[PDB]
Amino acid sequence: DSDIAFLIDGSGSIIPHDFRRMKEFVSTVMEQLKKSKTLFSLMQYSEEFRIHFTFKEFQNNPNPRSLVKPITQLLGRTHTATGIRKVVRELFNITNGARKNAFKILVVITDGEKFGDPLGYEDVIPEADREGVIRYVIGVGDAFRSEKSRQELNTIASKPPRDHVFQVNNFEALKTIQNQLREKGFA
Amino acid sequence: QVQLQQSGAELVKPGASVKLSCTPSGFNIKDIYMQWVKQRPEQGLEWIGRIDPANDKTKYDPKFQGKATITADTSSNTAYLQLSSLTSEDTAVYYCASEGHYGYDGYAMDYWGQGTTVTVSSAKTTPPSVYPLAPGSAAQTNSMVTLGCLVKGYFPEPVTVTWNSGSLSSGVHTFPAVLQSDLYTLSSSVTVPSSPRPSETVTCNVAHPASSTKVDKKIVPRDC
Amino acid sequence: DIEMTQSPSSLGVSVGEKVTMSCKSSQNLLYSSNQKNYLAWYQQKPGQSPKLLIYWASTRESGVPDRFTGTGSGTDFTLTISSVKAEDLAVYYCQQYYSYPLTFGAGTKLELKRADAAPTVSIFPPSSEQLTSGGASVVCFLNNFYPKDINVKWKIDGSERQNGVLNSWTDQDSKDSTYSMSSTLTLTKDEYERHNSYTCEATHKTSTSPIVKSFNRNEC
Ligand SMILES: [Ca+2]
Repeated sequence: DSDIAFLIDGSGSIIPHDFRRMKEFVSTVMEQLKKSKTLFSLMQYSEEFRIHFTFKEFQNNPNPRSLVKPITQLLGRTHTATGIRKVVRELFNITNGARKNAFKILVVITDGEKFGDPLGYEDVIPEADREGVIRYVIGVGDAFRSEKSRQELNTIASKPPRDHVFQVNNFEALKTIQNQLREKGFA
Repeated sequence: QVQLQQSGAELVKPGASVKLSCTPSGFNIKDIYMQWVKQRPEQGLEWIGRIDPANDKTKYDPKFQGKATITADTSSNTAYLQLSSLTSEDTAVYYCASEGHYGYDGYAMDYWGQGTTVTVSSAKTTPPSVYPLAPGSAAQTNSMVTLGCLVKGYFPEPVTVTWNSGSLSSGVHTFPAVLQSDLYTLSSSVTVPSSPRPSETVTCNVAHPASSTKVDKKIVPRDC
Repeated sequence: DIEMTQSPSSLGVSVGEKVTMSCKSSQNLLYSSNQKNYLAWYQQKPGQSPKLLIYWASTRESGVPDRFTGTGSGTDFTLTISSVKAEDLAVYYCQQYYSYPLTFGAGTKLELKRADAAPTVSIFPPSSEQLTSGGASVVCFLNNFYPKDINVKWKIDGSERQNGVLNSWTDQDSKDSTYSMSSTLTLTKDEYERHNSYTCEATHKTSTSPIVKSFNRNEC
């Protein structure tokens, strides 16, 4: 009864090793959730947006490693809000294998704040709420040390922030959170 | 040792299409964002759009939506710009530029091409009419005298104007050509002492390679 | 769209002087996550393509001398040339690369300063050769003046003519460092044959009174 979509930051600043670390993390997260009724989908975002696999694609090939392996980093700027809209509209759509009456979960992993985005969070968040999309955020690195950067995460995520926001020091620290998130992807 | 090589100058009729190319001779197009910038004669730089040749994803300035189409061919390591339904407003210099990927969220335009001239005209090849510019009968006198040469109604550019087969090089200025009808008009000034003219010879020699024409007009004082 | 506002559009420079150029954006260009200003400066020498000079608002591109210095943050940016060389005379453009559409400034043209000079106005009646073709073109030259800013008024029997006028400006002269302009009033032989007095008036910084040059169709 769960439909998990990943919105992964593939912007320039993420070094190749750290991108593969994030790829490996997503992979691991899917392996650990081998429940016949859990479907996964992935979109990469920067200034460009790419669907790597739909819920339909995943159902027809449930191997997480085979799906994650070919993903190549987009590079460029950060347009988080547009990504969220494109997830809600494209990934969570019946044509792409999205199951109605199944829990809508979005996991956002980002290394920095959105900038130069045509859309704002006020243009995307209410629609995601309306569609019943529970969203989790993993803020990676030093970009999320300020108070204004932290509120961005709290905006991105579902209320309360204490139950939906993660923050890690670096991409190597993603291995360290592989537990408490599994204990958040249940129903 | 690393540069952007662009296609040659273009002359096109209005309503037609034109396709400009850019080939980096030093790196792979997949590893950058190829940009196209428009520069009209006396105007600044106008960004048309960019392409990620790695996935063929593009972005444009809405001003250029419809007009411009940016494509890339990784096989020939070439990026292209196609301009459709051409008007005189499309007559400009087009530069391709690259934005490298250096470990930051974006970057500046580090490499630029030499530029591609694009002229849009309904006009066909036409030779110029060369007219002498001598001062009026009652023009009075000073130590110096200014004479001219009027190069009217030719197509296409360029036209080369010299004075006394290049002997008169100092005190000469040729003004940039302008568009009168769908043809060009140009003028050249020459300043000589009042002692060598009219007593000595002053001739402008104009050449228009496009129409395979050479005209030599001696500046003679006004009839009366 | 972000607006890049460059000031001044033109700048009078002497060799060895210290020059400054302003570039102000309508939006902030400092990205919080990397603490970098998404601003670049390009130099475009005559008849050449633009060249990246400074990026991240203050970082010199490889090969750029220490004489060029970029400063500023968020909105207000400055390019500084400490001791200007002659090779530095070009147009300097600023660009924002924070968001799409990528936008450029109008540019700052550096020109060599020299002593003010009044134009040398010359009027030319249409050639007999032209009259035989049909049309008639009366030509007015405004030679070797400084500074570049000038205005031309055409006067046929007193009434200001606007239609038929076509102006052309030279680039600053390499030798004497002055500017020159040509004005061409173009009417038919018929039209030219209707009136007698033709005048071209030149208005420049050098004099409060305009430089007036005229001819009469009946003057031999
Ligand atoms: Ca980033």
